[PDB]
Amino acid sequence: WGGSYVNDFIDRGRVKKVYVMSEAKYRMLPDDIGDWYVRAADGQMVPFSA
Amino acid sequence: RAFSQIKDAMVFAFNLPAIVELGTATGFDFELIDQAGLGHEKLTQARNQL
Repeated sequence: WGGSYVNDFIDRGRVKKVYVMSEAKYRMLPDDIGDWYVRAADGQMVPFSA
Repeated sequence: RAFSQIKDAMVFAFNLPAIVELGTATGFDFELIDQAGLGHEKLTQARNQL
């Protein structure tokens, strides 16, 4: 929902920012919040509303 | 001259120029720059052709 630049790849020798964030559709209204779960340490897929 | 006859190891000698830190030979200095995508290799191609 906020980007996170990871590291740099290269374009045609010309060092370069790389960023992980959500496709557009799975971040626009706050109802989307729930698309997101999150492994916990039992392997359980936890979600947010939890 | 006594330093050619030596192997396959090129050994030169030479007197420093007048004013160490400065514009030696009446010679030229010529840098080939790159300009796009061309890579190391392509430039190496130009480099050589020229």
